[PDB]
Amino acid sequence: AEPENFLEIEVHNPKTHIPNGMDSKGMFTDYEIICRTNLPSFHKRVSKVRRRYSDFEFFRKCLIKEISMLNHPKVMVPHLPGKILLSNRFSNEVIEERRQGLNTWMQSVAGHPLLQSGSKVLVRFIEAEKFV
Repeated sequence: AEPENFLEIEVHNPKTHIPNGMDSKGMFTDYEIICRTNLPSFHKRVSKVRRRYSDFEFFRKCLIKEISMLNHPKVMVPHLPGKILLSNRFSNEVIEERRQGLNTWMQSVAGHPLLQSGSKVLVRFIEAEKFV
């Protein structure tokens, strides 16, 4: 075991799911989050999950609420990038911009010492097959 705590995380592998049937789920895109860590708050070393941009939005709301409960009225969570949309949500432009933005955002959030030690939502967002 590594003597020091560590958390590696990346958001990549964006995928737009094309419907094949007239009754299949509506077209949508999600991103893969890959994380490796030895933090005591986590339950396994490697986690690989997929998340829609809306999952990140829900996560931010949940995280901000948990932080206030953890009594950290000064900790601030950055804006989620790529919220505004003036281009087709399924264009490579938008998806790549979201991928890059989400990657940077996730490393910033998951990299915060206080969230690493006391945030339960952070762990669930990274580990659960389905966030909800």
